Amino acid sequence: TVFRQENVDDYYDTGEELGSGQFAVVKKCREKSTGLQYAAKFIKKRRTKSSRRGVSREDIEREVSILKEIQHPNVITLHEVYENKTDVILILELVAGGELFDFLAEKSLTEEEATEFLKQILNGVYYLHSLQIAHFDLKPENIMLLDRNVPKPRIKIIDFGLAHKIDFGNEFKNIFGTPEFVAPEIVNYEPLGLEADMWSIGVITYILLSGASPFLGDTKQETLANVSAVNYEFEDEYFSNTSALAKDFIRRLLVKDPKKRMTIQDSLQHPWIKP
Ligand SMILES: O=c1c(O)c(-c2ccc(O)cc2O)oc2cc(O)cc(O)c12
Repeated sequence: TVFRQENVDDYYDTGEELGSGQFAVVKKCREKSTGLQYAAKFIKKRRTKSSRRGVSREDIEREVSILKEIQHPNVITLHEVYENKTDVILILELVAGGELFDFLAEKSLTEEEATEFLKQILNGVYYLHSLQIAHFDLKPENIMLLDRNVPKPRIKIIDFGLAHKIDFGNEFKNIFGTPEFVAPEIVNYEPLGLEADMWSIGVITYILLSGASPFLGDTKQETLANVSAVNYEFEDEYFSNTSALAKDFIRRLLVKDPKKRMTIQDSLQHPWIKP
């Protein structure tokens, strides 16, 4: 599939930088014809077949195809796609309140503040999983707030660079995100399904409540070793005044066997979550 090959600067003015990754930069922009504002992601294309600098077109097309499916308040939307010889440029929905990650660093949350975020994340993931879409890169850096200066911030899930459709209950591709948040099946190179995101959600919830990362070791390999061995515990110093029901929620997500792990529908019916 090809995209719009006009010069993006003919239609948009860029401004402040919003995000920056391995082969991509995200820039605030304004569409000339409407005055409406967006976030433009410039993804570097592969220049040769066997290269490792830039993103394969197969991966770019998978990501664009998944993004075009999305219309939900808790998930980022895609407006347009441009390309040239060097880049594919995604015109994405603008979210101006920064990462949940940096929001958390400004402060630990109460359980209520924790669940106001979590409920939105869960609703977003419920939408995604209903479309059989596995995100595979859920973490606080990939959760963006619309406005961080409100009591109950609204969030959107971003970064579908590792996302895959799961038409057969499981996928077996080259998939590997951030060690602190990846499920054991990812660490062990097993077939992956929607269950992996649920594990990530348990890690996120642990972090929201405690301000601590449950599997983090002194190095990437140690973290992965801890993940596979399910080497985590609720430290009394962090959780002594956290409800046992919140611990139950997390404990039912941080399960090694994906088949025994809570599904997104289960997580929504959990007493800690359910009204
Ligand atoms: O950092 C962003 C981002 O990675 C992404 C992003 C979204 C989808 C995707 O598939 C890949 C991305 O990097 O979107 C953003 C949108 C914004 O309004 C602001 C942002 O900082 C980002």
